Amino acid sequence: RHHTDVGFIMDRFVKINSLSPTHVIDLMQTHKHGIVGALLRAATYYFSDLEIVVRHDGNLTWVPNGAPEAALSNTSNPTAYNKAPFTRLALPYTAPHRVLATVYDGTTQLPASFNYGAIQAQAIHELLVRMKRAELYCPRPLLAIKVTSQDRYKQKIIAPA
Amino acid sequence: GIFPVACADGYGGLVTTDPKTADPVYGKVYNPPKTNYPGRFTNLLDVAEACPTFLRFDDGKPYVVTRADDTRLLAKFDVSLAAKHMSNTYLSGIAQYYTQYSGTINLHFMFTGSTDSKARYMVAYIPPGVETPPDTPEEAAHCIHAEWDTGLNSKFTFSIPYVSAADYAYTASDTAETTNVQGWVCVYQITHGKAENDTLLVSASAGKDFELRLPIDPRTQ
Amino acid sequence: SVGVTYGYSTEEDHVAGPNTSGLETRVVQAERFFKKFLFDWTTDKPFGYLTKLELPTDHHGVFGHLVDSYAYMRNGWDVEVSAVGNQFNGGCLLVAMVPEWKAFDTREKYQLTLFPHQFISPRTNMTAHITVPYLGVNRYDQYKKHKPWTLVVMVLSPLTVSNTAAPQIKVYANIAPTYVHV
Repeated sequence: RHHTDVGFIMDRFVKINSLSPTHVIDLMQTHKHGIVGALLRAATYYFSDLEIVVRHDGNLTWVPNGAPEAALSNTSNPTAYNKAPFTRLALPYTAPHRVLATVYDGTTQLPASFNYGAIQAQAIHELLVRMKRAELYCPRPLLAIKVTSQDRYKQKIIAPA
Repeated sequence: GIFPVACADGYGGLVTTDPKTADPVYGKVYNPPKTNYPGRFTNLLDVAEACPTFLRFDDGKPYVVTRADDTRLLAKFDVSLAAKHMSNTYLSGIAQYYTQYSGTINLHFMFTGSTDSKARYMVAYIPPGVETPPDTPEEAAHCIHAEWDTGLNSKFTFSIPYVSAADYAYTASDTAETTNVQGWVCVYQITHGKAENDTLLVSASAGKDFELRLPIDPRTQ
Repeated sequence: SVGVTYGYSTEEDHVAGPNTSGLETRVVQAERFFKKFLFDWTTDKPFGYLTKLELPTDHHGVFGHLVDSYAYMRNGWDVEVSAVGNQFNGGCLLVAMVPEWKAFDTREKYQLTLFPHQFISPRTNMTAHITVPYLGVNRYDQYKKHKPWTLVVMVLSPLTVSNTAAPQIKVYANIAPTYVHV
């Protein structure tokens, strides 16, 4: 047995659709079938460090959670300047709460706490995210692809010529 | 007093599998130790042991019709890794994100009629390619067969050895050949005692040997 | 019986702690049982018939008083489910302690048993017995704005009856907050 230790499966990237001059940083903007979210959703309580990679233009800027967004551009809180072509960082963790989660049944919009944060620049094109040392707690259900036709399944397979 | 520079001729790609690390900025913050918080798991395997599953049939109902009649054959269902018999299934659900695998699928059985009633049942393996489904539990016994009655017990578990061509196999299937991959392994029975109605349940689970190699996204993300 | 089945561990608990615990000590007399209605269950219901019960309701107990006292607390949870019948039936119902409940969907029906759980059948069992240890995103909780725990039972095997049984059957349970620190 030398897999299913998430510590190996959850150290890659995945895409994020949405972007903006000011954009939010959270897992729940994942995709709900991309393999990352496959396991990443599959549990209740998870925790990790953070790593990110950004392709952009201008001056990328970031801040921990719990701040006034109106107080970002000024005074140049921690940040570094611009350089092409690639850029790679890793953010530490700013818990308001001792563990992350997925959904919180209270009298179905997501809570406001779990917030890896937000970035801001003048031109933001490509985003990349990466988990670290994560751990999982209280696993949850899981599905496979749906079955329609008769026998077992059929799928094309690549072969040489 | 320069040290001799060795400029990299053509390496250093921003490629996925790299294990390189980074540098914090607003770093150096402690955290409370998160020992002692229950619900900790590290491997889909172990947690893929303690739980059974629930199969499916065209009745859309998991449980199996179980008639107290003079019929001799119960019913026939395939067992595979990508099959309608085993879709809504935790083993496979984990599996479909894998191409390599080696491990015995496991089973269970739960009974319905009152304890008083006597009964007999006979599990029966079949290889993939016998070209003929057996039509009697004795001549069916040739592949692999066993017993467990109403007597003294109600639960039971049984398995099928991880036969293949070589020590691995494809998870998904093909559109270039025809022959089934495993067979039609199902169970036989002897004279029913008495019942106005019965029911059988069956499951699956990973035991000692379930193994995988990986990964690729199959889906249309 | 089949015995006791714990949740993820079985051990004597921590009982005394800091300023919050020293302020929210293990009061004992806020503990007591009571029963609650579950559902009717006759030969009518087909498979997949789901039913839920959020926790916890109100109660005219001192426990009920403090759970209204509108402040930080913590708790434990022992549940013991049972029902009465007779030996001329058949089938199985499914029971499960529920972490982080959400509205389910059809296909996932076949999945109900990741959680701690037990079977239900007239032959094998006549009394469930399960317990869940505390947890929560905070160190403690305040109910009115959340519920981290409910308890579920649902149809698993079709029920059968002959001319020698009670064509109506009821089912009860046992709610028991335990190990409480207010």
